[PDB]
Amino acid sequence: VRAKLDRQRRVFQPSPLASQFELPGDFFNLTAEEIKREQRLRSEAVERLSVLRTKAMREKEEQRGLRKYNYTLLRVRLPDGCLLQGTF
Amino acid sequence: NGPEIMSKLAGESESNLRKAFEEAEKNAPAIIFIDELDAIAPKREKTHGEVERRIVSQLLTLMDGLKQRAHVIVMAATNRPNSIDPALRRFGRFDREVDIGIPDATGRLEILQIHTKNMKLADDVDLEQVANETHGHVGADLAALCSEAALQAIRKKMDLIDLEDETIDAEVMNSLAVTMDDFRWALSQSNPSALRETVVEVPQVTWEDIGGLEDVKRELQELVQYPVEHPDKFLKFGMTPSKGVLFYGPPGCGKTLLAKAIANECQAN
Ligand SMILES: Nc1ncnc2c1ncn2[C@@H]1O[C@H](COP(=O)(O)OP(=O)(O)O)[C@@H](O)[C@H]1O
Repeated sequence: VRAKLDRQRRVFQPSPLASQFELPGDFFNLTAEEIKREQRLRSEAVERLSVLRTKAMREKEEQRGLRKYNYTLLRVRLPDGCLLQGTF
Repeated sequence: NGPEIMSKLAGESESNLRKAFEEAEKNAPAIIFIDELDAIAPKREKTHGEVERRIVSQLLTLMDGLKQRAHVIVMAATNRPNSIDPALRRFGRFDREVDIGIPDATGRLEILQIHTKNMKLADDVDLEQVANETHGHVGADLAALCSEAALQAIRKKMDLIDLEDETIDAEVMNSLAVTMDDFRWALSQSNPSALRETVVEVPQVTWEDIGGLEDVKRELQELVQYPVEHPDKFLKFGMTPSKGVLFYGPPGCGKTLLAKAIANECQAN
């Protein structure tokens, strides 16, 4: 005996008001931490390309992205402007 | 400087060189510093054109003219003492020279301390550790390391306090300390400009650093120190001091420490 997945069938109507937003004047001015982090990532990316390592070390890093999800939410965009959503 | 004088047209390079010497006399006492001497006056036997040999002759006669130009000393800088026309190094002219070389671990620490005179350092900053890590670095590189560490401290703290303007409050400046992480970051950004050249230094190895070889340590003191500590006994007995010793045997037994340890006690390079 196992509980059945609830589809939670819903239809939505997007409000045009969600797309109306203006940025602050200083939005595009990056901070010392954001500029130092970006330059460190550039130096680390060049270093990673330079490192002499075996396949086992390569897999240990790549494998970090493999376990996050086992369910999905699907949406369908309909010709009449309505959005149909459910759980699978 | 060589390349600027050489960038001039024939006749202009000689005129400009002569003017500098005449101005030094007018403003005597004066020092004339010629940078990249090997570029302004390269070996004549290594060039082909008349203009390149001409400028060497022009400098050679101007150097001799210093017997008339009272209180004028000409200094020059090159990368290699044997890359300049040998005539320049003949009696008179450039009859003295000094080997600057590369600073050692002690000199590098001194340079870092000099370029931090105004900087407020945090308790975790260890400039001796930096000086030991910065192998192959020269003063130009160590100065960059200090300025880079200062800038990182400014961007982390002060840019969240001060305006994007030219004038800063004295209190905010003095409230900033530069941490060891800012120096280590600069070390990752800098790259030594003189890593391949041989570095001559007074070693820090002492006799207590060598295990065993008790008689060899004493023997080196007899060979190296006694000829100058007790010269009257060597003359009295007509004994000619040895000029050197050869070590042989397995590797990794202390041959290097033996030579450094005697150099250390003698305060020798
Ligand atoms: N007699 C010794 N006592 C203490 N340490 C030694 C001794 N011999 C060698 N070592 C260690 O071995 C290292 C290498 O010594 P070195 O004389 O440079 O070997 P090499 O013969 O390869 O030049 C030194 O850093 C030193 O710490």
